[PDB]
Amino acid sequence: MRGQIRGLEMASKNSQDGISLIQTAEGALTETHAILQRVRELVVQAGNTGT
Amino acid sequence: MRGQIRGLEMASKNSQDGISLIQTAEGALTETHAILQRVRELVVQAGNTGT
Repeated sequence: MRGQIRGLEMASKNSQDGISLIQTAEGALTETHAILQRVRELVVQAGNTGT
Repeated sequence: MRGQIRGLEMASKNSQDGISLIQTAEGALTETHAILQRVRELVVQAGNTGT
């Protein structure tokens, strides 16, 4: 019992920390995304400016 | 969504600037036109002056 219980608590802890990891990753991807949006803007403008 | 939206705004911007271009062009053509009218006048006069 106490084995499964203690390791369970550590498993939920582990889980919340895994969450935090992927939140960091996805925040980096939020700014990645922001830049790519900006690139798209610059390509639209680029397409008009091509002539 | 935000992709299409931002690029849309830039597309309307692009459009107004294309308008401004063709307005410049057509203003040059307005003065072009003015001169050609003047030439026509000079040809009419030329036709009388031919004799």
